[PDB]
Amino acid sequence: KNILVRMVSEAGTGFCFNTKRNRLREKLTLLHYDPVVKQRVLFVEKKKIRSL
Amino acid sequence: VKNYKDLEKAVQSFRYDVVLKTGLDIGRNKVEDAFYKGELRLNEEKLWKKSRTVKVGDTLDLLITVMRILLKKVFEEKTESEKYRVVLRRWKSLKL
Amino acid sequence: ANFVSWKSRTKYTITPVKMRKSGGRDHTGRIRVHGIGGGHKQRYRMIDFLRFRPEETKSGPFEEKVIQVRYDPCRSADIALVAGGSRKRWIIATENMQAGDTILNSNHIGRMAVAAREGDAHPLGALPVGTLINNVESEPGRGAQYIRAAGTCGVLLRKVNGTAIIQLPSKRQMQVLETCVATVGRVSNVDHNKRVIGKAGRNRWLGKRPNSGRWHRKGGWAGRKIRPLPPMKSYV
Amino acid sequence: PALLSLDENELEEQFVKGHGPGGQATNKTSNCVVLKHIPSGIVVKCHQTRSVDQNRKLARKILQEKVDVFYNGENSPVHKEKREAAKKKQERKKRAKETLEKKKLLKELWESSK
Amino acid sequence: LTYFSARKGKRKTVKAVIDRFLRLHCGLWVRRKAGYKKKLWKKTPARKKRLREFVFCNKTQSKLLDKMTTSFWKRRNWYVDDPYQKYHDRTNLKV
RNA sequence: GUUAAUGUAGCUUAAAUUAUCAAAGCAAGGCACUGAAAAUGCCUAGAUGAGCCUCACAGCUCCAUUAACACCA
RNA sequence: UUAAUUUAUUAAUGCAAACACCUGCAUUAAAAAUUUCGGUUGGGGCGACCUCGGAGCAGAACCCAACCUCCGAGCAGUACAUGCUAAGACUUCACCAGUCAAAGCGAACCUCAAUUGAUCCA
RNA sequence: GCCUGUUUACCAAAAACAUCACCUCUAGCAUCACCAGUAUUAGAGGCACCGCCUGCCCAGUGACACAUGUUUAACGGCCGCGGUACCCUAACCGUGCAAAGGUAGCAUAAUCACUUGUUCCUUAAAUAGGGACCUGUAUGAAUGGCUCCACGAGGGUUCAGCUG
Ligand SMILES: [Mg+2]
Ligand SMILES: [Mg+2]
Ligand SMILES: [Mg+2]
Ligand SMILES: [Mg+2]
Ligand SMILES: [Mg+2]
Ligand SMILES: [Mg+2]
Ligand SMILES: [Mg+2]
Ligand SMILES: [Mg+2]
Ligand SMILES: [Mg+2]
Ligand SMILES: [Mg+2]
Ligand SMILES: [Mg+2]
Ligand SMILES: [Mg+2]
Repeated sequence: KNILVRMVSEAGTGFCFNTKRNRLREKLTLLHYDPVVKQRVLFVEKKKIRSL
Repeated sequence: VKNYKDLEKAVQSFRYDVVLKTGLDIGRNKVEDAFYKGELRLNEEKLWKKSRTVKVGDTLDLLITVMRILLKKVFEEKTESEKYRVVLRRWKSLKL
Repeated sequence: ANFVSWKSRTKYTITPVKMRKSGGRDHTGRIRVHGIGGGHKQRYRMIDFLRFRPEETKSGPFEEKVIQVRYDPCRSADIALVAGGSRKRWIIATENMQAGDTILNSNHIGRMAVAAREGDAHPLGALPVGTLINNVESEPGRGAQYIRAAGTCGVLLRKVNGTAIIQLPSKRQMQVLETCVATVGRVSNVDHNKRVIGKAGRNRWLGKRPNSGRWHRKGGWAGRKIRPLPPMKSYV
Repeated sequence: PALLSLDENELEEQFVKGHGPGGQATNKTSNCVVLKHIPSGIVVKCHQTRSVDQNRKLARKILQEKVDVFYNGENSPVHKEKREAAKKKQERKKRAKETLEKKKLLKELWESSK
Repeated sequence: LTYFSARKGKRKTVKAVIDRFLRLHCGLWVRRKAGYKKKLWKKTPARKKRLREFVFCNKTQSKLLDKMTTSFWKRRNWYVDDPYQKYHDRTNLKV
């Protein structure tokens, strides 16, 4: 039903965080707090870790 | 056009008894006497064994000169363990 | 163990050699074959299966003179004492062999065949097609190993480019050379198949112990195996 | 075709040990009923369970088949479904004839094909 | 554990203890929390903080790990640039 | 005895909500007339009785129905 | 044995190597080898059951059994600061786990009773 | 159970095992078993003389052949559901499922239960014995089926005798 994706940052790279989304609706793109640059950066998903 | 109907019957197991009458809707009871009377031919042959299996395109008979019951599907879901819901032809049309 | 095999005599004699039963047992004292043991005592009469062999300072074909046709304990066919020149030897009798027969053992592959009589030894090159043979060799000079059991015969099916073809009693074709010698006629003691052991005692007189009582379930090996006849075995 | 009933009375139920097909439990157990009919002479035993709550309620079910033959005879619901369910065995061995006759008509026509 | 060994006759250490626990010299045993890196997608940020904490042990847990190590691991270690050098002393205690 | 399964139009399976077409029976509709091919309708208390919502669905009240365990001393 | 683990073993095939046998490696056989045959249970088997939560028993701090009585759970939804740190407490009668949390930093102008799985390892 | 034989030495001698006979399978061959043998032979098995016979089934598992086939005297298996049959009698018709649906024979048997089946003989009286009938819903054909001759320290029944 749901999917545990990994969301890779764009600026201040290397910072990943895992969130959940539906299997069917499109890839995620979120505005999430990046502590590397201490800002809010766009985060774009890259993989699905597990189809829970 | 010539004769085509009778798609999507769930047969129980591929067999020249149930790929017969399911398609020419009768039972197994005349078919077993069609079997024992020279009839119930295969693809222009003679079936002397009424459990010979049936794949895609195997052209049934019974010679009423005939009425064929051609086959093409696999259809691959399951219909409560009569799984083989296969489409199948129907005829009453003559053959040389 | 201390098992020396009795087969130690290195010379041919007419005389009966005292044998030893094996018990079905090896030289290591253990059983290898079950169901053998303890029949009537027998003595061994040594059979010359190289049927055409010249004696010392002789060569070529010879005739032989049957002296007796005699029961043999060690085989199912009965044997023939034949004497030619100045030596005696045991050979195996053909179907209607009597004393006073003159049997020919020849070396001659000719231009034509031989209308060969019932008990006489010839090469398979010297023989018509369809005749019944016995005591076949598989090599020229080898000695008889094939059809020599009782009543058995084999037809000579065809001759090829330097080669004669047999049909064994098991209906299997065997291809040999044309110059290995085999006698005509079937072997003696027909109606060995038509025999009755009658009682369990006459089975144990022939040295045959009873089978085990262990009930064995039959497996996959036990159908009515309708197999192809095995392809021709060639000795060339 | 129901089986005609039997009264709550007139049934001399004795309780004995009976046959014992076991080690020590079945020598000392008065499990066998001897449920009798007082009118007719029909004596029924039961060691069908190791429990009288199914011995006695099944001993009653046997007795109402035996005393049924007494008050009806050979035309009873206890012989109707003996002659109706062995009626089929003449419809099973005659059925099996006509197909072992047509299994030689199709076996001799087999292999006499060329 | 092995109370007397077969070669020298000394006590042995259980090496499964040494690879998980840190003994401070004062007597305490620092450990990690079980599941601190497992299934963090279903844990809360308050619970994920609790799992990332170097946690002291019991009295009978510390007594258990003391019988399981030799006196080499109960020792003054004067390292170069230690992150737990400030924890070997047991300051201001009134028992 | 005890769980356990099962119930389909007149005839066979379906359908995991909403009920089908496949035969048979009403005829008419191509065809000179019969045969399909069509184009109809048609017949299921979904074997019960209550309604929890809104239910062949998800469960007892149920009726018949078949399998299977009721043992050791 | 159609339990798990093996194929050393002989026997076949295959590839190497040597210029068929011997050797090494693979597969497929048979023959075998080693090991186990959970627990609760109004005796054991059979049936059922095993972890978590809510209600009753257990009336009012806490706790409280049952092959005791009745309901559930093995998710979903919304965020995307569901960032980081840190006083003091709670705690399922131990441990492990599990809870709540002021302030502070950075920003802003979680819902739900349970909704679960340690270590080693990959 | 065909027979004579064999067996749990020290609780079972038997209906068990063997056994002639019958069939299936494997093997085309020499110098230590088989064998100084050679397919009418040898080895591995099943069943049990003879007489009369051994029905259907190759889907599975096996084995053999890769002509996806052959094979049951290989492992084994040989169903049911509805329902008109009337001196208790023509499914006389519809079907489901399977590889095939149990044929001949025999039969309450050493054959689940019911079970002391029903009935006749035998007995003063019979849960015993014997002859019949019969679904036997769990009979049945080399897991061999059924007759039958002799034989058995087998297991039941019995006439007459005879005896503490
Ligand atoms: Mg034998
Ligand atoms: Mg035997
Ligand atoms: Mg236990
Ligand atoms: Mg109990
Ligand atoms: Mg506590
Ligand atoms: Mg704060
Ligand atoms: Mg005997
Ligand atoms: Mg002996
Ligand atoms: Mg004894
Ligand atoms: Mg003895
Ligand atoms: Mg026997
Ligand atoms: Mg005797």
